[PDB]
Amino acid sequence: NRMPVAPYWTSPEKMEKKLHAVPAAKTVKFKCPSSGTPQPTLRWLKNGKEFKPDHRIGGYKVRYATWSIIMDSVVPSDKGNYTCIVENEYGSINHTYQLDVVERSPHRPILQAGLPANKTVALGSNVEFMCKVYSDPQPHIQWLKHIEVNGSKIGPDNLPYVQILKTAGVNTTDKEMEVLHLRNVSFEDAGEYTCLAGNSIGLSHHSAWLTVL
Amino acid sequence: GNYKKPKLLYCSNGGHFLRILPDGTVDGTRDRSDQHIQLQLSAESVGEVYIKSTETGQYLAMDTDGLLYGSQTPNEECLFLERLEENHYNTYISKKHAEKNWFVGLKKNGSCKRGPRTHYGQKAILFLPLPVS
Repeated sequence: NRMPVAPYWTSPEKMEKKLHAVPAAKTVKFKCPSSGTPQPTLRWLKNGKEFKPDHRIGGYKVRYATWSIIMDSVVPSDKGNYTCIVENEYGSINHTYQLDVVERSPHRPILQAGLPANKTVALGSNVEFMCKVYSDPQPHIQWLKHIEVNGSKIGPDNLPYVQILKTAGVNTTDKEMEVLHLRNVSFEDAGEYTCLAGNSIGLSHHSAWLTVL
Repeated sequence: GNYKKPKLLYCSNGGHFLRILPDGTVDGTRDRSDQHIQLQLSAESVGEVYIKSTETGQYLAMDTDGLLYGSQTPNEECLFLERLEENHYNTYISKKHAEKNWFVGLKKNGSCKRGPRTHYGQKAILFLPLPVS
């Protein structure tokens, strides 16, 4: 009845944020405000194929009044490209959003199993110690030596006596701290060597023993 | 993924990647192919980090005005307290200006949001650590 008009974007600006990276469990909303005569329809694709609400647990909400799609409680399987298609007898336009669902590790550093491995070596030989760490918030690594001041190895607070041997700081490198290297190992260099990895959430530690002979 | 590997700091606002420009300017961008958004983070202490470009090797810093620039040599204005908030985003507050509670932030357009005008309730301070690819 009215002069035909191919679909167009009613609010381009509100569309520039192409990449949507959000932490898991959050709620994502993609909007493609458009118009045209006859009045255009709207449908969504996900990684190429049609996107029906049966494709994700709990489906999703579409509010055509706002040309939007809404997904509550994002999960890893929601990762992908989301494309809206606006179509009427006289045309088609589309926009594609990239949804990335990030999982966080709000935990203390996880230390690799095994490392640092215990040891008993021969004098004068140069011995290493590898400590490998997984941590979301940037971790900080420090190597310690289980001191034996007086006769006790356990201090007055039930915490084992130690001495800081190597600390991470600007320089070194994430990979230089990953290892504690000894020189002409002696006798007194006998004991337990501990790697301490700590982040803004907590601290984790692994030990290894080294006897001299 | 691996704290030693580079990452991109994605702002929740305009959905920008934090970018340090050779001229020492730091803004935002969606150009996930840029070479000045790749950041390497290092901790001086538990929870205290440095952020720097793996291209210009500049360190992200914030002056007494609240401006984020690319410093060639680290220093106090180069330290930030990294925090994983409860909403699961990362905030970065100036170590030097911790009290003034200045956060690292980007406006919606993708430009530095001078620490002073930054607030904890805000959305420009919220960053998501992303992989390069």
